[PDB]
Formats: sequence, C-alpha cells, structure tokens
Amino acid sequence: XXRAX
Amino acid sequence: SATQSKPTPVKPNYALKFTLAGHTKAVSSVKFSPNGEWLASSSADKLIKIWGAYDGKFEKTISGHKLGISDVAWSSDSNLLVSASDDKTLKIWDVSSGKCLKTLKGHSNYVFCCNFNPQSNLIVSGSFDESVRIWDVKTGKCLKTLPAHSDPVSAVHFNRDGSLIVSSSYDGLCRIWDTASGQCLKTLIDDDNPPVSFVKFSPNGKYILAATLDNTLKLWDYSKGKCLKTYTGHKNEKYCIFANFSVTGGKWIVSGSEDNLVYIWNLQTKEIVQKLQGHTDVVISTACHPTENIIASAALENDKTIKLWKSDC
Repeated sequence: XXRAX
Repeated sequence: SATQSKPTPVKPNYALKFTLAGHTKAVSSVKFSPNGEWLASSSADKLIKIWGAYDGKFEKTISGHKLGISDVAWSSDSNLLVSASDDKTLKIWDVSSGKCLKTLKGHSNYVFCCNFNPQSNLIVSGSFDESVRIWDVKTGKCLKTLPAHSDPVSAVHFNRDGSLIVSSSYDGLCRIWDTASGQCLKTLIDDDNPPVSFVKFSPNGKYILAATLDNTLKLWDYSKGKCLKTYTGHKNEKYCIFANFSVTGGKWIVSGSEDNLVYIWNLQTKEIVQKLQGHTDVVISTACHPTENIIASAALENDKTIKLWKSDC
C-alpha cells in the first residue's frame, strides 16, 4: 505494498 | 584578522556514505535497531532485509509474507521485528533466526503501519480497514480493535512510556488513545482536514509531528492542541512519507520528499538546513540513528535503494 503505490 | 575563526556550524553536513542495493521492488520503510547495530528495510518485494548500520553491509533477508510490506519496526531489545503487509497480516520475527514467531490475523484490509510499545509486550497496527489494533506480543492475540478512523490509518505510534497511542488517517484526523482502555483521549482537528499521512510522538512525548498531504509537516503540542512549528518547502501530496526527529547532534526534523530529496529542517527556526541529493525516486522513508549522526533514506520503484548519510553535527 500500500505505501509504495 | 589573524584571529578570525571558523564559526560553530548551525547546519549539518550529511554526505553519502553507502548505497544499499538488494530489494527488487520499491522500498517502503527503513528503521535502525535501538542498539544502533542494524538497519531493517521492508519492501513491496515481500522481503525484509537487515544491513549493518555503520558499514552498510547486507546481513540477511527475512521472508514469509505473501504480499508486499509497508512497514517494519524493532522491539526495544533489538531482537524482534514486526512487519505490516498487504496480505492483511503482521508478522513477528526473530531477527537472529529469521523465523516468523507469530502471524497477527484480524485486519480486513492492508496493514499499513506498526510499532512495538517501549516495553515491547504490545504491538499496535493501523490498516486500510480504518481500524487500529493492539496485539499481545507473547500470544499474538488481538487485545483490542479500535474504531479509530473513517479512512485508512496511515501511522500509529506509542509514546515514551507506552501509556498513549497516536494515530493518523486519510480522514484528516489525528487521535490520541489510552493504551490501557482503548478510549480516545483527544482528536486533533484544525482549520482544514487534508489527509494526515504520518504522525509520531516527540522523544519527550509532549509533542506530535504530523505530515499532511498538502506539502506540510507540523509540530503540535497535543495537550494544548496547538500547532507550534510548521515545516515546508518539500513535496508531499501523494505518499505516506515518514518523518523523524534527529536528536544526536543539532535538533533537526528530517523527511523524504516526492522530489527525490531528503529534507532537513532546523526544528526551532523551521529553516531548511540541508537537502540530500541522490535518490532517483520518491524518498518514502528516512530514519535517524539512535546515537550517531547517521540518516538512512529509501526510495520507490525507480530507485529501490537505501542510502546511508553521515554528518559531523
């Protein structure tokens, strides 16, 4: 992964 | 004059020392071990890697998650990690063996953020499912589920004695929770409600540092509910980028940026004192070493590396 796009 | 002297520096001089390659997709999060020996990194590649904090040397890979990992965090004694994954689980890992000790199940969407309490008997997590969960380290059982927010929870952090939890969300809110009861003690709202993309307590637990997706970081006195300092000049409208207090030398605020730089501000004056150049994608995560003036930075899919930078102050 959610954080990395 | 023959008596002219070099003034004491008022800005740090971080310079690139090592580039840590090995992840095969975007890096999501870097954290130094509390004992200062190690750096842990998590990635969209489903792996955690451990590196030497001083020499940048690859040490090991820890594997088992089924989907990418958005966050990793160390126990106080530097023996355990917890990781938060798109697979809707957290895993607790024995660092020395690389074995998964427990899988923490209950979230119904991506787990995005995690942290141990100082005592390291609890883990807190935040999810795309809009909840915050508190977990027993020993049993891996969920102790409490908090209906924390009305949109994904971007960050969760315990204060220095573990009695409080701060959470932030895309809903535009920061909430402070009582650990022992799970009751909400405060909601920080102000003027507007841009998504709050990151939050953490200051080392003294009296302030919170909060990032919003309007290119702004703010230092809040949460007891007073008042904004004390605002830090700008970086780019942050899209990603949940970590920020830090740097306390080993000068007192800085450190954050990544969507213009591929690490920004360092003077905590008191709010001046940008350094921008660290070298990453080739968004700098999603930075961490500051607990005793030495060392910063680790990590970047997204066009870069996939971790850099270690060192300053004289």
